[PDB]
Amino acid sequence: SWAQSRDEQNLLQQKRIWESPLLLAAKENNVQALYKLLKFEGCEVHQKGAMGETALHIAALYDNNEAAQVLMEAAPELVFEPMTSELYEGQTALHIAVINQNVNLVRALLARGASVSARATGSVFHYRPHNLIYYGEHPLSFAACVGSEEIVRLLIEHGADIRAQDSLGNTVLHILILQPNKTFACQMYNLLLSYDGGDHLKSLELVPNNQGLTPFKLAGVEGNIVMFQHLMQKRKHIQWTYGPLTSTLYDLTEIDSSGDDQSLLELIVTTKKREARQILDQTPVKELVSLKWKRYGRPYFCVLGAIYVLYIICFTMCCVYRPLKPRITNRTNPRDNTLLQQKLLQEAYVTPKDDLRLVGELVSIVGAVIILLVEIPDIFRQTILGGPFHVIIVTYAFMVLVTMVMRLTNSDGEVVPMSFALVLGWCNVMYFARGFQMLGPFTIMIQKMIFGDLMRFCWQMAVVILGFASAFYIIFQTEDPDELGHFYDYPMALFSTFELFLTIIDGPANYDVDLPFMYSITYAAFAIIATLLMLNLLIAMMGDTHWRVAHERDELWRAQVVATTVMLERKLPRCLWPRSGICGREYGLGDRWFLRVEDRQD
Ligand SMILES: C[C@@H]1NC(=O)N[C@@H]1CCCCCC(=O)O
Ligand SMILES: [Ca+2]
Repeated sequence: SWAQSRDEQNLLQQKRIWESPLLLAAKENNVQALYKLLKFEGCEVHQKGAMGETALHIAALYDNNEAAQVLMEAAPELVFEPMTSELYEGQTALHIAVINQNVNLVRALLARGASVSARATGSVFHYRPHNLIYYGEHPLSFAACVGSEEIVRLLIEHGADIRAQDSLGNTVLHILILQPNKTFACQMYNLLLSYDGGDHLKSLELVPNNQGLTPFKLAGVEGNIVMFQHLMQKRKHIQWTYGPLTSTLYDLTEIDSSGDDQSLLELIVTTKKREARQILDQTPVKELVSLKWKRYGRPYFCVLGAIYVLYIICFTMCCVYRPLKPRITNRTNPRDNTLLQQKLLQEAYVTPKDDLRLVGELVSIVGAVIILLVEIPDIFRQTILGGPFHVIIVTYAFMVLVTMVMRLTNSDGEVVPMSFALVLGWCNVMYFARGFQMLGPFTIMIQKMIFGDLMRFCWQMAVVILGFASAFYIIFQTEDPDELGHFYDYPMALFSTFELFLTIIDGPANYDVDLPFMYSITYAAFAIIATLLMLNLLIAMMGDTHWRVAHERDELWRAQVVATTVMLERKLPRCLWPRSGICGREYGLGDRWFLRVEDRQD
């Protein structure tokens, strides 16, 4: 493995230090022994250790300034020498002195003129999980991360370019946000901005990542609240202060739209980082997504919801009435348990009532491709948060097409693909349960919250039985209802599935008869979903009062509503859903869009 190798190497290095008396005296800070080695013997002062390190690199590790100065006085060319090893390719004796915050050694190394642009591309320095710290590749970046402002100043005085990026395209400002001590990195963040070019052109806070992220945008994705709040200070202007009230104005530039992915909100909803979800609760953002949902967001979800309900309830209205004929085959006693009256008329134009189902069948097709026309071109440019609605809706429209392909071929098994589209269409409309109110001046958790989680179940339950009672009816609409007639007509198919949803009915079972291939599959999935919804509901009934974890269930649901709010903003045209905030083009303050927020203090 790779972990053992460096563990072998770190142990291998200490051996060469123990062997090489120069490296040993450099580690032990033996000034008397060093003068014996370099002056009375002429030992290899260019002695490369096991990590390709010089005696000065060792003296820089263990803060031995006396021994380190002996190596520099007797050999001043060791300063420029970097370590040649693969794990440490690039690190010089300056990076070590900056890491250990040895101000006098750094002052002495800059005195002899050490390169402040020495990039350290060693394998141990890469931004990888096995590496504990990630400080970058330049000695200035090492100084900012250790919090030594005195070293930072000394490096800038020697021309340390603050605009320098590492291999991952991160400037020194990006690296500070990734450090744990965000409380202390805020102070170090301002110190580097003071050395900026002072021009509107080429601002260091505007320099993007290799993945196209500025220090602002990265702080939101990384979930660094203190850096995000700090960065917000220079992104807002206070209009006025009227007693307690303070009407501030937020820039709202790198936090909205006008980009394929140039948008912080799209990054928060798609990240695998759980910490980043706390960003959209901040005081320039929690007002934004709330206004996007309160108007234009909440109504269009119900409009598209009612359309999708009428779409699915029509597809079922055409599924309940399908071609019916007796089995017209003497094969009713061969396999006597057989009891099918299979029916595929496959060409009937009997149109007193079939023209009504003919136009309905075309609605089921033109919408399924429309579902594909709004989902298939979206997969090319996938995270559920967010709901698996998108995954379930595309397979539904895939099933309607298969049922269409199962038609025009008269395949005996057109019940199998038509059944999967029934539950996939309905179970997708329980995804429409999220809505109503997400406002929260007071994040309210009481009896209202238990009642809130119970009504989603009633919505989830009523939807599930509609998708499965219609399914169970189709399966047994063909068979003979004299034996196992739990679903002989639609009102009894619902009442049976309703009863079976609560496990009161024994469940349709008959063993002297052979039942269709679909009943065992559908009822097995029915028992799992029906118990999970009852099991999931039992947690919400208790997970609301035992602790403030109701706020944890609440805040994740808001992120689901916010993730849906960003979903309704991509495919919808521009004539609807106007842009958030107010533009800055006459009145003159643009060319950005600003959000007006006023708060009160007590
Ligand atoms: C101690 C080792 N000896 C040495 O001369 N350089 C190494 C420094 C170790 C730093 C490893 C930083 C990391 O985990 O990436
Ligand atoms: Ca029973």
